[PDB]
Amino acid sequence: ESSPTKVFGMDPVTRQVVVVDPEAYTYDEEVIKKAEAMGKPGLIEISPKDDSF
Amino acid sequence: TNRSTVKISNVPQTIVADELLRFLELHLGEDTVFALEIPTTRDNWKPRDFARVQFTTLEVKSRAQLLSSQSKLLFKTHNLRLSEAYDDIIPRPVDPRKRLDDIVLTVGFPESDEKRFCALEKWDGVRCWILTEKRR
Amino acid sequence: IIMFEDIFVVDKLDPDGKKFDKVTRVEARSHNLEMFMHLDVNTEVYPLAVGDKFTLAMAPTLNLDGTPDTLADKYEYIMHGKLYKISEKAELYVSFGGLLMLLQGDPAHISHFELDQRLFLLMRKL
Repeated sequence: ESSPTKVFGMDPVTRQVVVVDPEAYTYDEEVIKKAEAMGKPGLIEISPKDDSF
Repeated sequence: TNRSTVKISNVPQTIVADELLRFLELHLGEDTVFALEIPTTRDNWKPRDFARVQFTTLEVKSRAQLLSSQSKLLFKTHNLRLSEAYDDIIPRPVDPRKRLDDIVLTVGFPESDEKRFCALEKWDGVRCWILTEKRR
Repeated sequence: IIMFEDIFVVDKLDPDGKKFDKVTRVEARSHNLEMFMHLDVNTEVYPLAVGDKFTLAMAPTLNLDGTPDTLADKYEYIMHGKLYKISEKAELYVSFGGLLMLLQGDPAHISHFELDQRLFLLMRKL
């Protein structure tokens, strides 16, 4: 629920999180800040690709 | 091993005792923290940078020390360093056997040469704590 | 080719944080030489935790046998700075472009360092 857009989805059969529609993150530091607040600093690392547009 | 009270080195200035208690109970076992007090430079609106926490069992204290030595305690991007304290928050012995509740206490003196003991006043439901470090 | 080389063990950090996004001053005590060191290492880029062991070396140049002003494959934290204060158990003050370094050891251990010279900082975490 911390992500403003639909980037991370919940998989019911495996009871874990997945990545669906990765090109909707909008480069907003929301999931990273939530992970840092919850106690996981290096949980999700998102970096922009330089040679892809 | 003499006392179970542990002093935390650095804690954030914006936290409350409940948050730290919840963090400790999440990392450690459930309701394994007896007392937690954060000193304040004012009456009720300016806590200090350190805090003192007293655990229930010495094994919990050893586990907390081991976790702190490995830098596995991260509470609000702050590394909690644990060190020994000077005195306990409450003078309570760390033993499940030395704590006696609901026992009969009476006072008196021997009456005659025979093995007889007269009771002056009797009290019921008293609490007896045996402290070895304090010798009392 | 290398003036100083010893194994260091970190003791404590000044910020004591994981995501402070700020330079962290380290305090590593040397072994078999009894030397105390201060250094500003960016934890976000180069992670360092209390209790880890790392080696440290200082050389006037990175070339082999001369050519002042190929050690890149061995070490991984190469820096460049200048020593601007030697007078204080002697101590050193080298600024790596604003990153202050304090190397307080023994007087006999630090004797081949001239004032106002360019030196490198080779570091590896084993």
